[PDB]
Amino acid sequence: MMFLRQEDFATVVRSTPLVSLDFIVENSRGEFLLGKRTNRPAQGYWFVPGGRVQKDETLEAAFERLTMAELGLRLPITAGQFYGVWQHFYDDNFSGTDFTTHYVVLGFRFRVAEEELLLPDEQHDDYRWLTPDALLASENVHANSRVYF
Amino acid sequence: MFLRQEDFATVVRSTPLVSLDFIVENSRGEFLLGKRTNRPAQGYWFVPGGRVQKDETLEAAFERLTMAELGLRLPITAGQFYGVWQHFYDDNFSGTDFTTHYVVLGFRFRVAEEELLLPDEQHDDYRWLTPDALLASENVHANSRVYFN
Ligand SMILES: Nc1nc2c(ncn2[C@@H]2O[C@H](COP(=O)(O)OP(=O)(O)O[C@H]3O[C@H](CO)[C@@H](O)[C@H](O)[C@@H]3O)[C@@H](O)[C@H]2O)c(=O)[nH]1
Ligand SMILES: Nc1nc2c(ncn2[C@@H]2O[C@H](COP(=O)(O)OP(=O)(O)O[C@H]3O[C@H](CO)[C@@H](O)[C@H](O)[C@@H]3O)[C@@H](O)[C@H]2O)c(=O)[nH]1
Ligand SMILES: [Ca+2]
Ligand SMILES: [Ca+2]
Repeated sequence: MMFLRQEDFATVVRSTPLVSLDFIVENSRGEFLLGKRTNRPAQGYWFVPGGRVQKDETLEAAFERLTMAELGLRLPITAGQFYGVWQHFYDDNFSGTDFTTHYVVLGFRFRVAEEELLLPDEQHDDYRWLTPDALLASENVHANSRVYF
Repeated sequence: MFLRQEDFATVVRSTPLVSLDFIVENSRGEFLLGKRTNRPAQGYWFVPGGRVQKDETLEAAFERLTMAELGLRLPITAGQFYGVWQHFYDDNFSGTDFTTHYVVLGFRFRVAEEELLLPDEQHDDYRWLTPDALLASENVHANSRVYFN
């Protein structure tokens, strides 16, 4: 009912906007975390960690599930600074190139201690901590992440 | 993308809707509520608002929805962003067999009553209510009352 069967997720992505939380994650030196995405959309691009909110899931609960899933560290929504509403449009989707993906995105910024994360490998094949100037200069960082800086 | 009934049902069953709610003020410090004829929140006084469609920008949705809800097209620049809210209902647009979930973007703006053309498709009556009056009535849905808390 929350994590959908692929068939139902496909209908959802084809038919309506997804709602996601994007995390602008700072370290103690003022650098920010980007992961190199292994899944579509934005496959192969460096992107901020984040993910979609599920059916009947509160934003408070989603924030905890997603920080744990993306960073290996569960944080409460009270730790985040609301960072605006954004919109991400991609010509492809998780399953291929047959339809587009649309996210309405809630940004949240917060600082962590790098040593306390347990970065997972399911959705990203590499992670880097970059300065705003550095990430803004690279076309390998997706435009939808660059705009946060 | 106005979905056929089958796919709207699958969408509502499976994922949050994204909507814009309008906190609309007149020249008397009163706010517009309509008595809803559709589920969810059927039969309650509620602020005007509606869902964002697939591949529709928030800017375009604001124009479409102000026109559809108020009879007057307004650009998103007319609205003052008024938070992210979450509405959970035990019923849905076509029955009582599954729940509806909205992630909601609120917008506040003032209008001249004589410039609106209030439609009758989704509401059977409209009133401009003071915060005190709307807070004192259980016929105003809790999800609208909280905008004035
Ligand atoms: N079967 C199934 N798969 C799902 C579901 N929800 C997500 N997935 C898949 O599970 C993986 C993790 O999904 P998320 O972490 O929720 O979303 P995401 O696609 O990483 O979203 C992030 O990246 C986008 C593209 O860069 C961003 O635009 C977005 O805001 C967010 O940061 C992805 O492979 C996604 O396709 C579901 O209900 N069912
Ligand atoms: N078939 C179909 N029907 C749709 C679709 N989108 C909306 N509808 C239906 O078309 C009508 C108008 O839709 P909206 O204005 O988008 O939604 P809503 O029912 O008004 O939602 C508003 O009220 C909720 C309950 O009070 C609020 O919680 C919400 O934020 C918003 O103000 C409603 O009968 C709704 O069920 C679609 O893609 N396909
Ligand atoms: Ca993710
Ligand atoms: Ca409506």
